[PDB]
Amino acid sequence: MQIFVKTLTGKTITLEVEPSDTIENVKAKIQDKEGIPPDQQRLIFAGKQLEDGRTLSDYNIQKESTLHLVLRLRGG
Amino acid sequence: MDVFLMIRRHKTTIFTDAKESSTVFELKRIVEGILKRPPDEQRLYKDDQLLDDGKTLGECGFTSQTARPQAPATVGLAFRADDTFEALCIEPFSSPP
Amino acid sequence: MLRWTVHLEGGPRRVNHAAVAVGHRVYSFGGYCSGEDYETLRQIDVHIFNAVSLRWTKLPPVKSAIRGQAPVVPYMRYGHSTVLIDDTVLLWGGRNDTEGACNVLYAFDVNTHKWFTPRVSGTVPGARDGHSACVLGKIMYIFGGYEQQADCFSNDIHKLDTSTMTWTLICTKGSPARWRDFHSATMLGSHMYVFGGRADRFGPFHSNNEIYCNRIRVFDTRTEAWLDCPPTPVLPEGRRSHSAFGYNGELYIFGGYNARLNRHFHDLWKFNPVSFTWKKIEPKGKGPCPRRRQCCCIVGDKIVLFGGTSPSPDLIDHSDLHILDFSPSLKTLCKLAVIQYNLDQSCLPHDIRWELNAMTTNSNISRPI
Amino acid sequence: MYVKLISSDGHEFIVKREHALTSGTIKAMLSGPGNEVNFREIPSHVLSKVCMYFTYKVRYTNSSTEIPEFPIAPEIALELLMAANFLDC
Repeated sequence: MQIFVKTLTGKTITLEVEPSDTIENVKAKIQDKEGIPPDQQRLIFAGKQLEDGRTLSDYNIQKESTLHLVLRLRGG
Repeated sequence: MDVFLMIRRHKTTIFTDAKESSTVFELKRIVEGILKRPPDEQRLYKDDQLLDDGKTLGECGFTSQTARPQAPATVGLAFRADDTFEALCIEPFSSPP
Repeated sequence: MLRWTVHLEGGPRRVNHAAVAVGHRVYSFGGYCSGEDYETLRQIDVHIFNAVSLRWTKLPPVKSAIRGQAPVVPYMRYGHSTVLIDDTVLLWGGRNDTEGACNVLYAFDVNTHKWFTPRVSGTVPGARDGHSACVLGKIMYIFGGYEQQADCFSNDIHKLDTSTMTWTLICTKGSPARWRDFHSATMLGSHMYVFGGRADRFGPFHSNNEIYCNRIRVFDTRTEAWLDCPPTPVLPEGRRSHSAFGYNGELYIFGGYNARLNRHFHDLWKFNPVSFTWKKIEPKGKGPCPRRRQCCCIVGDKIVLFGGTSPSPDLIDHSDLHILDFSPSLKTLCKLAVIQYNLDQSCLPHDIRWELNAMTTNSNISRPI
Repeated sequence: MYVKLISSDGHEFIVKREHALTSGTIKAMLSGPGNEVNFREIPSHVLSKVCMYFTYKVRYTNSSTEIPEFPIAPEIALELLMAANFLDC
């Protein structure tokens, strides 16, 4: 599965994942691609916050979906 | 609405303000309070144009947009000498090097 | 009329710091900076800008008072607040990347530069960052921010009565300002004016419905009520991480960031609480570039504005400082002209030459990256 | 109501006392022990500009409407700076 992760500003990151992969795995892959530590990442789909324990298939996230990424505002 | 002025005679310069709607005569009464000569002994000028007592400053051409506090408009002043009036004479300011 | 009269470099390179003016000296605490360490054990920082000599200095590290006992000093953090009451700075909230947010109250004596943690009672507000803080007499008012433990935006007001060091969660009347962070709150008389900030359009949780507030909200500290206020036909664009300050009875807001527009600001807006109206103001001179989460502090008729972050010509952190002078003297205007026209200064008297030097010499806290 | 400020070259500038109090130095002189002030080191082309600054400062204090700046030409900037420092305005 190919999924997309977009911050509110507009940067888009394409990730290669399986529906079995957990949200912790997705944040880890985002850290590999963008260098953002997982504890500074908040992932949202369909207006709900995605918990690290569950996987992508648990949240009905299929191929070509976009997740919304919220980041810690260290610079306000 | 307000005009900012320099009233100038010889080596005298009065800084004052007045309304566009105020009269030349009212301006002469300000001069009288400061320089102790009555309005009938004064002539006021916009450049070489002698101004009439009953005209407003606006009617004389003074406008708020061209008589700003940081760039006031000049009104020339001449006093009656004995039976006639002195020539309008304004001494220039000094010069930078 | 109002003018940007000083632009200096070489200061602390910080965004999301907090600062207060103590007389003619601005005290700046902590803040974030890219590439620098916010994980390991580090003391918070204090830099002092002297608004007369126009010089930055930095205080040395806090030492242990007694053997074994750790130095008493907040850990390095960003997103905290600082307010001044008499000789005491009260520092509260904020976070780093490791220990998260903290809710221990810290007090810093502006004359001895000693830190302490006064014993507090009452309902201590949850740890958070991006809250606002302001004071009326001996009372500090905390509003909003993002709570770390509850993991949500706040719209509570907690007051700290410093006479007894007692926290109280205020049971307010009226409709509270929407849960938000990185807003401002400013006291004009007895009323607290809350402007801007990031929020969610439906409630207190992130839900991918992020909005930027621009409807000013007013809290009366006397009745402890949120007021219903008249419409403002003109108003600034919504934004977070602007600076707000109260000057001569009116509220001013500078700069900030709107993520819906992806826009940084360097505008200046004035709110007159009596007519309850907004007006955009254009200072003379070249301002700071559009930026967010700078700090602004009032010194007399001047605003000291410094730090912040902005997009790089991908963000840069600012080490510069700007002075906005609400009432420039002729001496200030002439100094600017002498500088602008590159005139020979060597025949000026030494007192004026010292002033010209002060406004044209960078400090050495930082160097270009 | 009005005071007289005399330049080094003998020009007499008559300005409102309240406007002249923009200068700390003139304010102190008008309340000296035991009117008019004579400035032996400020020439008329400089002192006239100073008086314009007085008018401007008083008119536009606590003003938020867009207004022109106070213009300072290069040829006068050093002298005007020296006068402003001496006059504390």
